[PDB]
Amino acid sequence: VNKYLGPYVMMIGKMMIDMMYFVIIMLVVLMSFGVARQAILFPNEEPSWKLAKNIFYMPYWMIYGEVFADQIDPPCGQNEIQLPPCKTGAWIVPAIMACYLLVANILLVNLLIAVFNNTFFEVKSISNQVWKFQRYQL
Amino acid sequence: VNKYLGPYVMMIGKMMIDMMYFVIIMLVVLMSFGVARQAILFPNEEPSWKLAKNIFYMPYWMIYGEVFADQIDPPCGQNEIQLPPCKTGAWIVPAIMACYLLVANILLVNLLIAVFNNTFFEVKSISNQVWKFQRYQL
Amino acid sequence: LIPLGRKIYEFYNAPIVKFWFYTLAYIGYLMLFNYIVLVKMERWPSTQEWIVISYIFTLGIEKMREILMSEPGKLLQKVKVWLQEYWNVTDLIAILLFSVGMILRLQDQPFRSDGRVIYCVNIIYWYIRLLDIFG
Ligand SMILES: CC(C)CCC[C@@H](C)[C@H]1CC[C@H]2[C@@H]3CC=C4C[C@@H](OC(=O)CCC(=O)O)CC[C@]4(C)[C@H]3CC[C@]12C
Ligand SMILES: CC(C)CCC[C@@H](C)[C@H]1CC[C@H]2[C@@H]3CC=C4C[C@@H](OC(=O)CCC(=O)O)CC[C@]4(C)[C@H]3CC[C@]12C
Ligand SMILES: CC(C)CCC[C@@H](C)[C@H]1CC[C@H]2[C@@H]3CC=C4C[C@@H](OC(=O)CCC(=O)O)CC[C@]4(C)[C@H]3CC[C@]12C
Ligand SMILES: CC(C)CCC[C@@H](C)[C@H]1CC[C@H]2[C@@H]3CC=C4C[C@@H](OC(=O)CCC(=O)O)CC[C@]4(C)[C@H]3CC[C@]12C
Ligand SMILES: CC(C)CCC[C@@H](C)[C@H]1CC[C@H]2[C@@H]3CC=C4C[C@@H](OC(=O)CCC(=O)O)CC[C@]4(C)[C@H]3CC[C@]12C
Ligand SMILES: CC(C)CCC[C@@H](C)[C@H]1CC[C@H]2[C@@H]3CC=C4C[C@@H](OC(=O)CCC(=O)O)CC[C@]4(C)[C@H]3CC[C@]12C
Ligand SMILES: CC(C)CCC[C@@H](C)[C@H]1CC[C@H]2[C@@H]3CC=C4C[C@@H](OC(=O)CCC(=O)O)CC[C@]4(C)[C@H]3CC[C@]12C
Ligand SMILES: CC(C)CCC[C@@H](C)[C@H]1CC[C@H]2[C@@H]3CC=C4C[C@@H](OC(=O)CCC(=O)O)CC[C@]4(C)[C@H]3CC[C@]12C
Ligand SMILES: CC(C)CCC[C@@H](C)[C@H]1CC[C@H]2[C@@H]3CC=C4C[C@@H](OC(=O)CCC(=O)O)CC[C@]4(C)[C@H]3CC[C@]12C
Ligand SMILES: CC(C)CCC[C@@H](C)[C@H]1CC[C@H]2[C@@H]3CC=C4C[C@@H](OC(=O)CCC(=O)O)CC[C@]4(C)[C@H]3CC[C@]12C
Repeated sequence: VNKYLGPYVMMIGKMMIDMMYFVIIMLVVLMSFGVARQAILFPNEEPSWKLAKNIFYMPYWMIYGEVFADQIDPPCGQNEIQLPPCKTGAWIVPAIMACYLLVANILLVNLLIAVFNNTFFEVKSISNQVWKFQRYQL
Repeated sequence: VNKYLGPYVMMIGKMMIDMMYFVIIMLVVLMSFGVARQAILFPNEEPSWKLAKNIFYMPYWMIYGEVFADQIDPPCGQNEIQLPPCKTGAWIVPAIMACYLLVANILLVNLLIAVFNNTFFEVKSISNQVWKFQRYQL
Repeated sequence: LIPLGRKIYEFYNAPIVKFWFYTLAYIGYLMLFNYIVLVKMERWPSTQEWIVISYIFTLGIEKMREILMSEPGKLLQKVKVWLQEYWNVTDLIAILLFSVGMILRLQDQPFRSDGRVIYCVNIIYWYIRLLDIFG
């Protein structure tokens, strides 16, 4: 009902579509990194639904400033007590983590910033006019 | 094939070049801070490929919200257990870390935001037109 | 053999060839600086550190030659017109810092670690000065 909050709310509703397209591309890159990390670091696994959870768990929180620094590259196959033998290709995981973090956090979030900023004026004018139209319905 | 996702994908492909130039400048600054930090904190080292890893390891994850807060300036040369003696010039490591984090996270990311933003409209128009052109090939 | 020598002399005096030779030498010098700051140093400098010290000394002599071969006559005016560029000022500061660090490093402990620290701050500067090549 407020003259500034109402257009803001329908403006948010307009940017949800661009957010959805960002979520689709984020989902592709996130599932690629999660599947690769889980399939490299855990070779001998039985069929269980925890694998699907481990696909999405840590790559999703990697977008919001939690990189899980204790699990990026833990010391392995070395006395700390000798650590477990390093899994084959375990060095690939920090490299693909670097590529994933770069692509996600730097490319796609800034691209969504770009699509939010360049479509702001049309969405703002349309939302203001639509709110002034819906005052009658209210 | 989708009318909105396709131009989005080739728009990502167009901003890859600006991301590449950003990666070049970040590589210069990241490599300077990594070389300086490893060369100050570890004076007595044999020739080993782990030095090259330690150049890139911690400064790269410092861009994504993991500052490794336990290793900024650990208490040294003090009974608490008398902690190991402080290395010479170890107080310069947090200072150059502050300068590096400031330059990286505040200047280069926002500059990539700006160049993504001010070239968005031309890239969006060309990507839409090129997608409409490639509908025939599809 | 005379056209071959003419081709060699014409190639090696091209400004693009001189720039790429300068760039490759700077990249090799920076790589040697990386090796001498990462690996430990003994009481006397290694071969790579001697090459780095030679690079700094010849670069300082070259900057002095650029000071002397300038437009004004009175030497303070040449110094002022050379220090009007910020990169020349930072180059002079870095060469003086390398001289101080190398003098401190050639002594015994605890001055050797001080020279090592000054070497690290200088490698920060030269890594930033790669943007001159990028320009
Ligand atoms: C506790 C957790 C799960 C957070 C909850 C997140 C979502 C369930 C909420 C947060 C913001 C909400 C949105 C905020 C604003 C709007 C606009 C509003 O729509 C309109 O005003 C209609 C006009 C238009 O869509 O432009 C209501 C739906 C929507 C998309 C909301 C849908 C539900 C959202 C995504
Ligand atoms: C591309 C982006 C925008 C969206 C993709 C991320 C989500 C689809 C993922 C990330 C975190 C996931 C959740 C992380 C953890 C769990 C708990 C899990 O429940 C258990 O593990 C049972 C309790 C236990 O055993 O501890 C059920 C799935 C769920 C909700 C996951 C569902 C899918 C989520 C929401
Ligand atoms: C294009 C993208 C969206 C494709 C994504 C595919 C995967 C995320 C899905 C599809 C196939 C799924 C698997 C299909 C079958 C199984 C067996 C299932 O086993 C059981 O439930 C145990 C059987 C029992 O004891 O009853 C555990 C989940 C798992 C591994 C699923 C895990 C998640 C997978 C790999
Ligand atoms: C397409 C975009 C716009 C929306 C995102 C949809 C999917 C990415 C989400 C929605 C439903 C989610 C699923 C909902 C429930 C589960 C069961 C969950 O099972 C467990 O956690 C088992 C318990 C355990 O062993 O820990 C594993 C994740 C999974 C397959 C989720 C994977 C991610 C899914 C497919
Ligand atoms: C788990 C990690 C390793 C994530 C994978 C990161 C990269 C291997 C991916 C992520 C996004 C991808 C890009 C997404 C979009 C495009 C556009 C698309 O190219 C086109 O549509 C051609 C026209 C154009 O380039 O504009 C395919 C290449 C490219 C650059 C992709 C190249 C490969 C990238 C960089
Ligand atoms: C300027 C930005 C955008 C790019 C520069 C960063 C990358 C080039 C760096 C950052 C993280 C680095 C990785 C961090 C850790 C490793 C593990 C390392 O493997 C091991 O140490 C073996 C296993 C072990 O000893 O635990 C091999 C190099 C690699 C992949 C590194 C390769 C180079 C990476 C990807
Ligand atoms: C302008 C930018 C791109 C410069 C980047 C420079 C560094 C990333 C490189 C250049 C020279 C490299 C060094 C060249 C030689 C060696 C010796 C090498 O020793 C061995 O492999 C052991 C020998 C054996 O026992 O067989 C270990 C890596 C190291 C220190 C290298 C580490 C990485 C260095 C410093
Ligand atoms: C120029 C931009 C656009 C791309 C970035 C390229 C480089 C910055 C990357 C690509 C290949 C990388 C190298 C690939 C493999 C290794 C071996 C790796 O060796 C180890 O980790 C040894 C194992 C150990 O001692 O733990 C050290 C990093 C290094 C030199 C990487 C350093 C960073 C490099 C040069
Ligand atoms: C033209 C540009 C792009 C590249 C030119 C630079 C390289 C040709 C140089 C710079 C750093 C040099 C390395 C610096 C240090 C060493 C350690 C050095 O080993 C020792 O000093 C200990 C054993 C011994 O005495 O031989 C062997 C040469 C090597 C690998 C050097 C090989 C040649 C490198 C890679
Ligand atoms: C012009 C500069 C800035 C870069 C040019 C690159 C190469 C001409 C240089 C760079 C690194 C140098 C190497 C660095 C270290 C060594 C080890 C060195 O070993 C010894 O001297 C062992 C015996 C002793 O201890 O005296 C022999 C020369 C060599 C291979 C050097 C040969 C010449 C190299 C390849």
